[PDB]
Amino acid sequence: ATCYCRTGRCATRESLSGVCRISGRLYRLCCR
Repeated sequence: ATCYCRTGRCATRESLSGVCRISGRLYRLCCR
């Protein structure tokens, strides 16, 4: 799977797969 740590929501073709953590804040991990 190929993934992005996103600032907003996942793209429609991506699925939320986890969270990314940056400086103690959570972001969506979105994968395809």
